[PDB]
Amino acid sequence: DTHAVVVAPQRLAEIFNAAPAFAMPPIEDVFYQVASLFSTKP
Amino acid sequence: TLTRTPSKKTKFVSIAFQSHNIVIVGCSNSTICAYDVRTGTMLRQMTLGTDLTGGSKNI
Amino acid sequence: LGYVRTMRNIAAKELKELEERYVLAGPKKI
Amino acid sequence: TMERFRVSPCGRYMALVASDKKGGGMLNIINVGTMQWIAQARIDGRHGVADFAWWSDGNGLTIAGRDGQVTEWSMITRRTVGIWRDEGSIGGTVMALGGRNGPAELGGDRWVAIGSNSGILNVYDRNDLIEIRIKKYPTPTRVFEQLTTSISVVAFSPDGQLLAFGSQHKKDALRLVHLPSCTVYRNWPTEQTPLGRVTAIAFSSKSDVLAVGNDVGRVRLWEIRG
Amino acid sequence: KVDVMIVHAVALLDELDKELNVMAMRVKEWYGWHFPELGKILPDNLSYARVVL
Amino acid sequence: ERSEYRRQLAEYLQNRMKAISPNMTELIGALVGARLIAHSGSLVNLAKNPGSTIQILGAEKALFRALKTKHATPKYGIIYHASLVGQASGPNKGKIARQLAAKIALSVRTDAFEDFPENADDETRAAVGIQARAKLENNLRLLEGKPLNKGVALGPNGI
Amino acid sequence: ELSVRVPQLPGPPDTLSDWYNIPRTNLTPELKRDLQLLRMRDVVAMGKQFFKKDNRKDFVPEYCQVGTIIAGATDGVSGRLTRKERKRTIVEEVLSSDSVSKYKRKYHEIQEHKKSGRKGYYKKLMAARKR
Amino acid sequence: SAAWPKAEDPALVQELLDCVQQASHYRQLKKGANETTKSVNRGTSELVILAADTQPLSIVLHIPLICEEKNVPYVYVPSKVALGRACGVSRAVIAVSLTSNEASDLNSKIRALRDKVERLA
Amino acid sequence: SSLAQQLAQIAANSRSSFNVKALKASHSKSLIWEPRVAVSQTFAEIYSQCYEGFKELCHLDSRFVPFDATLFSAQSQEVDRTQMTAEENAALDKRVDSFLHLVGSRLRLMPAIKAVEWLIRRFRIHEFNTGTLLATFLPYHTIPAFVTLLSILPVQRIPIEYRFLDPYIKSLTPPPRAAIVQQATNRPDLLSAISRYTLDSCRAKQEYPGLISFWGGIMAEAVNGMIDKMRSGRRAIQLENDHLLLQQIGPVLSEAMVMKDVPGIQIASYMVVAILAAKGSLNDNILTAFMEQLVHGWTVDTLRPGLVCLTMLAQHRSAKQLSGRVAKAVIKVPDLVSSLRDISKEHQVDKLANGLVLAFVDRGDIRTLPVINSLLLSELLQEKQAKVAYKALLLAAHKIDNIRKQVGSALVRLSQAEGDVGDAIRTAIQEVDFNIEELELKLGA
Repeated sequence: DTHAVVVAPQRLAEIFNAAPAFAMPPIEDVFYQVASLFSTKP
Repeated sequence: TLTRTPSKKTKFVSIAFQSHNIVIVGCSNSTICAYDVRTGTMLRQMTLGTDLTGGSKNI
Repeated sequence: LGYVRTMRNIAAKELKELEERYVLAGPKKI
Repeated sequence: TMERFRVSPCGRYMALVASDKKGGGMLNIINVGTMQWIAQARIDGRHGVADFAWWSDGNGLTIAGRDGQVTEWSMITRRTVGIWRDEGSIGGTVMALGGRNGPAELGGDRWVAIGSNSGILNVYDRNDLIEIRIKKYPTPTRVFEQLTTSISVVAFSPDGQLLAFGSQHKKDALRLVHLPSCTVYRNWPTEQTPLGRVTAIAFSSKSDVLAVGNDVGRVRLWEIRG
Repeated sequence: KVDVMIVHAVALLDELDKELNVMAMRVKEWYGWHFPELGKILPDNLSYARVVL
Repeated sequence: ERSEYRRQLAEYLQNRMKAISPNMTELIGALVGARLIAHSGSLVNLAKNPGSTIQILGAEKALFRALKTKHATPKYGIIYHASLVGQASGPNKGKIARQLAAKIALSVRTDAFEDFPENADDETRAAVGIQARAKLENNLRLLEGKPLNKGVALGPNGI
Repeated sequence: ELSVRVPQLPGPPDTLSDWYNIPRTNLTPELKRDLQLLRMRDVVAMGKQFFKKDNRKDFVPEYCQVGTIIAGATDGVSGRLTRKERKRTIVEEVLSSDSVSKYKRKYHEIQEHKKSGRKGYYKKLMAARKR
Repeated sequence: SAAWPKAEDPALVQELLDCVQQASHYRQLKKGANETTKSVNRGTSELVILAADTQPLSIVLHIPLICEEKNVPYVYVPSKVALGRACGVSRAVIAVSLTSNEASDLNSKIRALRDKVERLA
Repeated sequence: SSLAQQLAQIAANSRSSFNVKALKASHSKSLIWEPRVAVSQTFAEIYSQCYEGFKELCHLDSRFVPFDATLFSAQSQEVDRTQMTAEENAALDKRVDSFLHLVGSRLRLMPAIKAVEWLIRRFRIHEFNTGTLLATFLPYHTIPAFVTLLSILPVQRIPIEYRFLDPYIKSLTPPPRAAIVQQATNRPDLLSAISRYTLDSCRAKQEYPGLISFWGGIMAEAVNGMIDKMRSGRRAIQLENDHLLLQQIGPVLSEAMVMKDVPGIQIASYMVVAILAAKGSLNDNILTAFMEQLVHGWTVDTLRPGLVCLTMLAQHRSAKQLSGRVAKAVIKVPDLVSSLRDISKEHQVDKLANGLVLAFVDRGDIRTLPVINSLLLSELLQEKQAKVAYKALLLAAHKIDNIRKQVGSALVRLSQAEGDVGDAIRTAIQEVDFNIEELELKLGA
């Protein structure tokens, strides 16, 4: 059985603050970064 | 000289080898130390309690 | 504290030089 | 003395720490039904045995001594299964041991939590001790450094979901920790939660009620609801 | 690897910057008798020496 | 001709600095690294310095004047003309000077005492410098992206 | 060609526009000693050279700049201070000059004239009465 | 490896960390590699304890050179986290340096402890 | 001072200048030129420079040619916006909002900045369309052009949602993403305004990846901070906070999940749904609503991100089975099991695969048997999930009243499976205590 994923918001703020809105990686790559951050795999 | 104890009051009273590289020494401060001869290191310090039959707490 | 540390470094160097000069001025041998 | 003891969860045995420190502590193990000595488990330390805990199946026991050495000692073979070290503990103070679905040959308890005299409480997943060989230097699942004074009480939930650990020497120094996530709950206790100087804690049998008793002599009860 | 070349090369670099600045100012005053407005047009002394060339 | 020789001397200084100390060259660059080696005398003589010393190498006149007259000491020395302390502005300049001097002390100790199997690529010989520069640029952009103070937004009435 | 501007919107003058930008006085303690010396330069040359009595309430001007005489090309054997006489301030030059004993002599004459009858005199009179 | 005056005996390691904790309460302790280097260079340092669990071990290897030049005893403990929460820090401290004064029970403990370190060497 | 308050509201609501110094200041506010030059500029000079800029923009992109006729016209040199009626002003506002949505993609370029300078210096867009102009410059909040727009903006003309910008107008520095995100978590109006701007652009198909990445990042971090605020521990307050979060979010995600033509905003809405399903402990019916709309919404371009977000949504549910249409469109998915192995290398697809097998078994259709066989031999389920799935398959075989031929073929293949799945299936046979050979010879005879 699983629970709710706990993630400190500074990591997600680093994910999005790595670059400006223009000249950011494409949204598939940023989605895989956010999903691997919120993935509950040990 | 392989090693020496930190406490100067530790006297080595008996010695016997478990294998080719592991030396088991008894001491006067209630310990049985198990040194390793090649690097001179210490595997484990077995200990024994007080003697509760008389005085002289160090076995 | 910073001022006392600099003055202590200077005074320790003076003590080392003066003790070296005092030893150089003035059952040992078997 | 007979002050510190632990009865096994099966109820058959009871272990008493023998008051003989001398660089290593022993504890005499007594059959409960006949009140007779049946075994003795001796560990090497500096001041003896900080705490210990029976395994959940009831056979062995894990003895955490002072100066960091923790020892799993079985009852079947009646000698030491293994010795490992808490991470950087300059001296242990308390230990607790809980959960389910752990390693089958180490009692079947999942989590061990060891609180030192500095204030730091390490929580280890006991499936990470098995390398029967025990790793001599396991790494913690989580190191809790929230409390600043020495950890005096530690208690797992009987279903193995909560972990309450507290220090006596500060007013309202008690924290409550989820498992397996190992996250300190931030909404409780608050600034105005009347804990006191926490001396003993106890979870209920269905783990619905936390009881906290302080140094003044007042028990207070909290329903746990998820 | 030895660093005596590092300390000698950076002392040489500082002295070369000083001597190059003074020789460039000297060729500015030395060609300003024949063409003075070039020193106001070109403030970069390397390009000034290149134009004098 | 003097300018052409000075340019090739700068290129030689860069190549010799990437040969000697790849970590520090990956941190601050060859010219500021050569200035630090010059003031300390040698690489193993720079490596015995604390990070607070490497912060104010070169600003020693103002440092000892301030220490002897109980003034406020200088915030940085040779480190000011590096790249990574020049992007900051305000007090974040002094904060980045502290952090950069500490990472320079670590990188100089690594480049002066660590051994390598001699079939070691430069990309793994400058590993501490690469990691320290990436972490330090992240800390710089956090310090620069610290937001300003909130205020009460007032209407035309003053309400 | 034509770029977005940089918006740069966020008392007494710093430099005088009519006097080729003399900077405002950084009123250091050494410059304050120098300005006190300049208002007391009649006393420094002890009567050998008197000066124009300019006595404002504030001796520190608003705009100053501490400079050094370089060189007259016509005179360079005796109109040139040597290396052991080119000092940092003006007060250091006054102290390195002579007649410091003359200042001390005049100061001790003033001190005797001002201790002439004040309170040690009355302590001595009271002791001579009590004896 | 390069940590040759290693303190491997756990009794001696416990004695070293207990004296570190007592000096930390006496405020007679310098924590960190830079502060340790400053105390050893200034010569106020009586004993210096490095840690061998440093992941680049070469960032504390300069302190053996200054201790060989200034004749102070240095020793290596196993765990930097143990050294850190022995000082009372809640961080990992890789080098610590404990100083001396005029008259203390702590100074007597320092003299006995550097005698034990000289027994290791 | 009630009269001074009424007159202050009148003076703030007034729009046209009425004295010469006010006209000179309002004409002085510009993007490109400094104020000392921009005071003394007629509307022929500005139109010449900014029409060169619009000629460059109209040669770059094709769709500026209606604005060539209506906004950048030689007659539009002369039109005063404050002298036309309310419907003329509203139609001009619609034309300006359409141009700003169109020009938002190229706004780092000096032609587009010259065109925006024409709108600002003729139609006074910084005073009359402050919302759309500030929203279209918000994805570029790290640039000096945003610093200049922030400099020339009037203070009381900004909407209430963008009043975090006041210290960045008092000290001319670009605001950070931390400030924008923190005001988005605190105010629902700013998040609704950003999402409304980008959805109103994306319905007109004038999207660009900078805007899509901007909105996706700020709604992700805003939903993150909003969940961390909404969490309370009290049951009724966390129920009401989950309801308020869904009522503030639901229209935006319900449109951006099924916007088929814009796969970038679809993937960004998938990112927001993944954060909302992982971190916020929601209910099973809400998660089936999200899964059903994602299943209705995907394309081929967002199929693998949709499957990642579907694994997270199905993993964080308390129920065991999927609600129908989810399993129907995952039947329609081309390479299900190989894609799920590529996801299960990083994401733990077990509960999705278990619910998929149960929802396929609950169908009496017999065109799902290759998918059931592949999902069973996949090594994706656990031993208990595989055992209860095979038990439900044999119970469906007992419940059926051809069909049984394909069922028995699948059952004999699953019994003669090779590895640990076959071990667990034969163990499931041994614990349901029913013989293989009965149905074996029944289907073989």
